[PDB]
Amino acid sequence: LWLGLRAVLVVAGLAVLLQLIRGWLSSKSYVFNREEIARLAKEHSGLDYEVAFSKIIVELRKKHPGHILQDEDLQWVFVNAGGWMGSMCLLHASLTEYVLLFGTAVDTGGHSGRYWAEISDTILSGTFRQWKEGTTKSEIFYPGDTIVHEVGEATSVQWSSGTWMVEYGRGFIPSTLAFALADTIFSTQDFLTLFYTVKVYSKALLLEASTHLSQ
Amino acid sequence: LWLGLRAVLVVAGLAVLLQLIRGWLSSKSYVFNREEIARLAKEHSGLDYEVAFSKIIVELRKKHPGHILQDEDLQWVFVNAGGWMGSMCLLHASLTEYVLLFGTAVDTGGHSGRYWAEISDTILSGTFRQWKEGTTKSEIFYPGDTIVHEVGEATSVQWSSGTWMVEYGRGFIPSTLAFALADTIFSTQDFLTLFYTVKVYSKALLLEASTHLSQ
Amino acid sequence: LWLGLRAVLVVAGLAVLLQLIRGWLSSKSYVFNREEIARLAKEHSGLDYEVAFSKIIVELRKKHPGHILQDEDLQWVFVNAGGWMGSMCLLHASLTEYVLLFGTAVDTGGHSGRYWAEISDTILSGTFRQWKEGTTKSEIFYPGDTIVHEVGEATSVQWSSGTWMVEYGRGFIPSTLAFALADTIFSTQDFLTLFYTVKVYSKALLLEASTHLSQ
Ligand SMILES: CCCCCCCCO[C@@H]1O[C@H](CO)[C@@H](O)[C@H](O)[C@H]1O
Ligand SMILES: CCCCCCCCO[C@@H]1O[C@H](CO)[C@@H](O)[C@H](O)[C@H]1O
Ligand SMILES: CCCCCCCCO[C@@H]1O[C@H](CO)[C@@H](O)[C@H](O)[C@H]1O
Ligand SMILES: [Au+]
Ligand SMILES: [Au+]
Ligand SMILES: [Au+]
Ligand SMILES: [Au+]
Ligand SMILES: [Au+]
Ligand SMILES: [Au+]
Repeated sequence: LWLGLRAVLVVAGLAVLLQLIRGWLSSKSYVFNREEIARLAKEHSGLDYEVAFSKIIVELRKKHPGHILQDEDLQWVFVNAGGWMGSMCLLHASLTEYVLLFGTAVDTGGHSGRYWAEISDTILSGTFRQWKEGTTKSEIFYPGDTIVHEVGEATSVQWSSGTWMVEYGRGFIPSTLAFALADTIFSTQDFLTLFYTVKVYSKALLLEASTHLSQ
Repeated sequence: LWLGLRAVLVVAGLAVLLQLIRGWLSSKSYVFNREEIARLAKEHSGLDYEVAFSKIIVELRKKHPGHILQDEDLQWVFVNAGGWMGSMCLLHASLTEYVLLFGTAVDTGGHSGRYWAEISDTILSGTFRQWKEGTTKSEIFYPGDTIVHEVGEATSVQWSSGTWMVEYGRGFIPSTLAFALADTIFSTQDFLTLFYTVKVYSKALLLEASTHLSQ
Repeated sequence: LWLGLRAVLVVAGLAVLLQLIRGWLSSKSYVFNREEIARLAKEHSGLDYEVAFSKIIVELRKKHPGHILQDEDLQWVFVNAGGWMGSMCLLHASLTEYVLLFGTAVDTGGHSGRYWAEISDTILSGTFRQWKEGTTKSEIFYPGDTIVHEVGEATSVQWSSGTWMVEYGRGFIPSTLAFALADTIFSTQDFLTLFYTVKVYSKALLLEASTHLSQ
């Protein structure tokens, strides 16, 4: 049973790390809340979505200083995952929370991904078709609506050519990256997009760590 | 010539297993039939696809007792493959045959897959666009039609947001799994859906084995 | 230094090969021209795309004899890449240039791929939606238009059910293959299509090498 040392170690480490991370997540104080982002995004859920982006970033920097990236560190990064393709503008990210502006300028759709995070999306423009698991019918959501993709849930997502939304996620953020880059690794092979994603996540993490040091 | 032992061994094993499986397929008595399933689905291709599903499952359990899964073992499982995403309800499966209810509640499309099985789909609702290999034109099929994906053939499939059909496949069913789970491994990473697929296939195989023991 | 022998060798080989390939591309005469292919395709972008294909192939074989594959070596091969699925008819290909007739008979879309080649597409029929990186809006191109996918650029492409175009690429063609087969390896697993792609590329390379031997 000597070679079972590695297997027992892996099982015990997974159990211990799950216990630690889950207790942390359920006892951790959080910066943002889904209702906050939802109200902020629904206030600006209009036709013009670029002005909505600007106003939302301004409000977030006003009510949460030191937690939103500066304009210098902002860039739209492609996101290929689950068979769909969109783009993201990451405003805030940590090990447990993230806030971004997501959306697509083309018709896409695929698997939503099943990860260890709860994600709220408030549509600013476009249409969002969601197909829940185990059903045979889907629902369409319009600007102003907010869809909550809960932890462990898997749905089919679909977006029209002009869809843009504000997204807030809470959970274990690194695990979500494993999904968010899968198609980038095995389908698109856009290594520059992989670098951009890692770079923006690292910049957000460094901002969050720098704010903690001053406090 | 020890380094060449592995290559000769695998080639010989592949040839022997291919001949054995093909002789089995040419000698095996079959439970279902393509024309039978097509006729059964065509009987109700005028109804709501859920009513059609109910009546088809009832008729299958009547005409083939001991070969269709119990309602307790029935569940809709997502299916991501070839760039498309749908869902399945597996009613019967063996090493050589399978019967299921397939379809999507979103607009999808992709590669049909090229495997060692013949697959018949009878559309109950929606639209089914098929693009055969080597051509520059596609064809759309409507409720009541039956599409035959032959062995070794590869086409492009596309389905609208409300498409549902009855599907019967015959051949070497395990050979298909490599395709039916590929996107689940490298794109969606939905290992829970992979577990569900393995679970329903194992339940169908165990049902088929249990029916053989009583006879 | 022993653990670094492989790493030092790989670094030196990559540097030497990059310099060699760049000096070759800078010191190589080219067979085709981007404006030439664009003009030839736009002159016939008013006909049925099959008649356009025929006339374009005739003109290419007239103005460039010995560089376009014979009709016996021409076949439509499926192309699954970046999440989209179309088909190609390769007319000319070398290590530095390629000319083909691309398009899809289904509605598809995905990642354009980011490789080391500049690619011009002249739409003969259908519609072509392109979404550039860093932007929030896409543009639609119609028959007669020419899209230039530059080196290092990454976009989102989308095509309607009847889209067909003439495509000319120049750069390091092998670098593109890594993209053009990703979905074929990890999603569709249509290894017969992979064989067809390798076969047509090898036929084009052998034709181009045979033309050099006579000269
Ligand atoms: C995200 C793309 C949305 C496209 C909107 C198409 C107009 C409505 O489409 C309908 O939506 C229903 C539920 O979603 C589907 O079940 C129906 O099949 C479909 O006709
Ligand atoms: C390639 C498939 C083209 C389908 C055309 C659908 C009708 C056009 O649709 C419009 O096209 C614009 C251009 O990107 C988008 O910005 C808009 O969001 C979209 O509504
Ligand atoms: C699967 C959903 C299909 C949507 C129906 C679109 C209306 C018909 O669309 C037509 O069908 C033809 C055959 O497929 C295509 O070749 C044409 O390009 C397309 O215009
Ligand atoms: Au941005
Ligand atoms: Au932004
Ligand atoms: Au079911
Ligand atoms: Au069912
Ligand atoms: Au051809
Ligand atoms: Au052709």
